[PDB]
Amino acid sequence: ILVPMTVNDQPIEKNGDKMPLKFKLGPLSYQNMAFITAKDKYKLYPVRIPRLDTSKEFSAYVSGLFEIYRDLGDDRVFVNSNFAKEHNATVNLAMEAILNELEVFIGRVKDQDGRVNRFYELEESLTVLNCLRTMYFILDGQDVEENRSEFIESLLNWINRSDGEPDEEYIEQVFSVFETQYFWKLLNQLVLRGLLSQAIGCIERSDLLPYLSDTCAVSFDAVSDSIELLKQYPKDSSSTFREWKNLVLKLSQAFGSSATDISGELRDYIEDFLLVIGGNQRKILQYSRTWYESFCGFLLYYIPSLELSAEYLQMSLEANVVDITNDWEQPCVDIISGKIHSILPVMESLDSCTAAFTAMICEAKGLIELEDLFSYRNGMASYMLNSFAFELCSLGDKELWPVAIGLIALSATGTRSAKKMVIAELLPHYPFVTNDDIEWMLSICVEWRLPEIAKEIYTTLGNQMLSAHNIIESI
Amino acid sequence: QVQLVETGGGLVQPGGSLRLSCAASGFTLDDYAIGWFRQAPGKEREGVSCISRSGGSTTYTDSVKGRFTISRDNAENTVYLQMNSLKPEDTAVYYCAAARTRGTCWLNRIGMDYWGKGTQVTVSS
Amino acid sequence: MQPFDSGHDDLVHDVVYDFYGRHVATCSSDQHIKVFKLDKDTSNWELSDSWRAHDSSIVAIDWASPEYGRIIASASYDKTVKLWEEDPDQEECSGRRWNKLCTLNDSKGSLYSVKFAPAHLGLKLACLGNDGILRLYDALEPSDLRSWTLTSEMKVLSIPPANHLQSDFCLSWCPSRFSPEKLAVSALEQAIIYQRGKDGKLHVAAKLPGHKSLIRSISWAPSIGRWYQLIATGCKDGRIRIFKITEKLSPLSNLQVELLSEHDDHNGEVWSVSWNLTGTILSSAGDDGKVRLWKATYSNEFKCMSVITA
Repeated sequence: ILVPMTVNDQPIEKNGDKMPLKFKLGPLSYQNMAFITAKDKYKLYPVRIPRLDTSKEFSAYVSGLFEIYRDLGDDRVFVNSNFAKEHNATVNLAMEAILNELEVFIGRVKDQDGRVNRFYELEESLTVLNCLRTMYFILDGQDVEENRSEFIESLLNWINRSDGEPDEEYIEQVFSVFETQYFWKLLNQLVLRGLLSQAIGCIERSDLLPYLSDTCAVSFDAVSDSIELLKQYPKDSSSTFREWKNLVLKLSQAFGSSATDISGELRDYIEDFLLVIGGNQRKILQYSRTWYESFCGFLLYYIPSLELSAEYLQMSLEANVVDITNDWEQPCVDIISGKIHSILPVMESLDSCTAAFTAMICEAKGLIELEDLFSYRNGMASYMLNSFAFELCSLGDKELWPVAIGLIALSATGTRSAKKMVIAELLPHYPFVTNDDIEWMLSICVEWRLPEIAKEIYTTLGNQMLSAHNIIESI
Repeated sequence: QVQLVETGGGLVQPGGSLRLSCAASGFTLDDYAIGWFRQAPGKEREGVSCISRSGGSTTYTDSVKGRFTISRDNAENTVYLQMNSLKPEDTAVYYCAAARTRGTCWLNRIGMDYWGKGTQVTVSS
Repeated sequence: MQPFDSGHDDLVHDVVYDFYGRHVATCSSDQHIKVFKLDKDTSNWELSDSWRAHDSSIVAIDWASPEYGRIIASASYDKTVKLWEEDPDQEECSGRRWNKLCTLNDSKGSLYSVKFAPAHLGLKLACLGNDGILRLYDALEPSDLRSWTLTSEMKVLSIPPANHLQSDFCLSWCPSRFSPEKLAVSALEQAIIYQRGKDGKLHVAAKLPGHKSLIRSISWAPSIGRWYQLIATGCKDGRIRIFKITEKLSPLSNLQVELLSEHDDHNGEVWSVSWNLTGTILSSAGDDGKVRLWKATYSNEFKCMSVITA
């Protein structure tokens, strides 16, 4: 990552005569200093720590995530066939809770913002979290028939929000210049996305219904029966689905062996549509612009069970390779295909808080695969957590220091004395500024048996830092 | 009695373009071997392009990859071969090849004996 | 967070943050000392007081722990170390805000570095200069900020060559609170660590081999929550060198010296090396006009996470 310290006054212009540049990290995150020990270079440069979040919405998001973490209490790691759901069911409830929390964060960011790149990173993290919850946070390792209503509702969500290919700019390109092939590509792209209402609506928009009445009726009836069929699509039960796909296959067979009173290309645009709905693997893969459109189709219309996922993704990856433009595609691709180790780094490139708590709830679900605190444990979740805690300690936001101290006190790694050492070394740097806040410091000193730091902090409070004011009121 | 008619051939200059078209009967589901082959004068017939899956993928030969483009109309017995950046190495008689129905069956009676009648594609130097 | 002129006519040597990071101290060769305050309401560094009291070029400066009050030490080429306590009963920018507490003149050569000891050892400071003799001073009574007695003197270098303008020294205490008293010394091509013995005296405990040129700056990074110690040295050969320290096999030379990292990404002299408050981030700067940040990996390797500016 290459960032300019100042996009205004660059102190070095030429390559020759290199100047001794000096830099010092400040006790506060967003206030570090740089300078130059050279003639005619007497400017001080405040360079805030790169890629950071100082907004109040971020602090409320971290407060909410730490509440859910403390709310989740004692869960670490537990296939198996014994006892009950325990953490499993509870873990999912917690997963959809943090997903709601991340969405509220993204909403408050889109409202008050100056840079939108943070909004882009958060939405990429939300897309990966949607994929993760769809893949391992609904069925609890089982199949789709167990709980079809929830699974699809999440899948149709994860696809819909993920990309932005279905948009007003794209449709108008094809809506402005039925006969054209592109129309059917977009219709099948809508179908592969479960965007039923959009597809049906475009129908009215589409040239065909009156014209079908004008031409072969039968086909027109048929197309109307297929429009009706998509309105009556069942999401609640797999048994209802079984009849549904049976009906679509009977309709596709009946039309394939029927009268051809239309154009060859129109006959050749209706059979596809019927067979994409039927779930034939070729043309789900044909009219797919990306791989997740393919994967969404195979889950939707061929077989709705989780098992053939390994196959589906492979076939989809044989149609449209992983788009490296964004940072969520390969993660989701890896997430679907078992491997989860690779995605934790990429999400840490997006947001450290989201990535840390993601690794936390993943360990909580299990999903796995010399005695420092900053050292790897089972799944390096303590790393993600304790490092995010250490990162927060420098942020200078006193509303988040309780989060950091709590997150360290809740680490499964490290002795009681290891956390005692950490608190003893970290607590003096706490930005106490109000007279009622020091009760928190003294209570923690009592809680972790550090009375020496308690009295050493009251000495600094002594005389308000040696009579550093006049009135020196409570506020 | 089904047929395989093809058109679009002709005589063009090096670096020019041509568009080959072909039609057929049955074209029933997948398991296809349907595609363009070519035969140079005196040489043996080599495969140019072929639609393996129904839009899932394509099989090109290594002398036309990046220049030729094959497309098929969905679930239909037609093919188009767009020949861009034609060179004197593409001078041949091109043939449309296919399969009447699509079942694993047994390896006997490949379609019908009449394939494509041929269209002459020659690119000068 | 836009640049601003310091107000110095000559070269600025060192800039040090206070304990809370809301104030900044500065010293320059025009003999000047400056102190700036960052207002809580807006991010705009503003001058508090800067009318020096020195005669030669000032090189080093540091803040004392706030449990001792507002205290600033200053070392200059005038072979002296001056101590200053802020008088809050004076208007800012008046030349009246800071009063000289004491002046240590025991050094017979020009001084280069001074750093306050950690808060858990009393008002204690170290200074080093051309005399090649490190001096530890202490304020035995925290009530009398002028009773600054000399605690210790150590001859680090026996032969300081006079006819050489190629000299450099810095000092860095170990910020760890639960570790034996110790301090690193940056003199010339050598880098040695002094540790407090049972006899109340200092002793050469370890060295940092591998430095093949002048050491421009060192910084004992206070790892918070670790059993080892980390110290980074900016060397003139163009290699940031991060060393790991961990004593082993102690029945009662014990100190260990690992060389965790060597980095030559600057391609030139490394002038500045600073650590985070949590020992999580290491900063370095050199001749390329760029500042690089480093974090530790899972295998205790340091990896460059960001490079800034030209």
